[PDB]
Amino acid sequence: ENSVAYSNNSIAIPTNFTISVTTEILPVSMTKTSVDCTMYICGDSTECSN
Amino acid sequence: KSFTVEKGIYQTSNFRVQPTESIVRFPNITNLCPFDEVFNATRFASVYA
Ligand SMILES: *[C@@H]1O[C@H](CO)[C@@H](O[C@@H]2O[C@H](CO)[C@@H](O)[C@H](O)[C@H]2NC(C)=O)[C@H](O)[C@H]1NC(C)=O
Ligand SMILES: *[C@@H]1O[C@H](CO)[C@@H](O)[C@H](O)[C@H]1NC(C)=O
Ligand SMILES: *[C@@H]1O[C@H](CO)[C@@H](O)[C@H](O)[C@H]1NC(C)=O
Repeated sequence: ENSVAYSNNSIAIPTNFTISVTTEILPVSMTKTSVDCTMYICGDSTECSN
Repeated sequence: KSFTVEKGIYQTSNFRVQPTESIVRFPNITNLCPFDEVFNATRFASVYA
């Protein structure tokens, strides 16, 4: 808790400065993939293939 | 499923070699036994027997 003062005719002014650095990270893409239905759904049975 | 192909790259299929021979491997004994004789038993026992 840090309450700021208030008055009719009072202001505040800085007299010095400094420089800082900051980092940010963003995803851009995912890993592609591919599938062939026949191999996965049916191993070798010819009747299954028909 | 058409006659005309536009330029680009396509994936048709995956090549698969097909089988040629059939192989069976079993243990090695060639003797008969009383299977039929157990079936053809003169007297048949009970469940408790
Ligand atoms: C403003 O602040 C900077 C620091 O952020 C002050 O510079 C430092 O001053 C002290 C006091 O002599 C030195 O020990 C430090 O080495 C100074 N910093 C650097 C990076 O050298 C600066 O003095 C302040 N402004 C005024 C007018 O005093
Ligand atoms: C500020 O001004 C108002 C009128 O504008 C007055 O009532 C008040 O007493 C003054 N002082 C403070 C501290 O608010
Ligand atoms: C079956 O074949 C194996 C390997 O040749 C041999 O070790 C074994 O004696 C054979 N059994 C019979 C009953 O011939």
